[PDB]
Amino acid sequence: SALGKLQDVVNQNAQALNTLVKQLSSNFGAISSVLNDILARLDPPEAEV
Amino acid sequence: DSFVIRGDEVRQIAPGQTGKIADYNYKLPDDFTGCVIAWNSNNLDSKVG
Amino acid sequence: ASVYAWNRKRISNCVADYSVLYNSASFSTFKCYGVSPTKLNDLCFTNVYA
Repeated sequence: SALGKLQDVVNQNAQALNTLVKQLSSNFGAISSVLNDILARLDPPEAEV
Repeated sequence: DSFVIRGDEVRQIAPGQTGKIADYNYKLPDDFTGCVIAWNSNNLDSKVG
Repeated sequence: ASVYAWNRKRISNCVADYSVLYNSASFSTFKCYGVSPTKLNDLCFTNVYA
């Protein structure tokens, strides 16, 4: 635990990046979290929503 | 834009609708501005034969 | 079947042409919710039930 400050900074940055990448898996109330699925499944009037 | 359609097809003259005359006869844009007017014409646009 | 005892049929291991369903004028209502009617020929499915 001598080098905790640098490891803390690296862990915080890596964790925040992980959180960002993980947020793509959430649909936020939509039918799917994948844009390709929505574009391949729906007409533009509902795919827009 | 003037035309004659069926009684049940008046719902299809709208943005974002799935239908037969919507796809192959008259299509409205998703961002359409304006008004649709429909009135019965059985007295004038019908014949007994 | 009646609506209280509605018949559920499994559809599996087949290639389906849905274009003959959209283009047919026999159906008064052809309304899809989670998928576009015209994209049905471009997708693969399982757990299909009628």
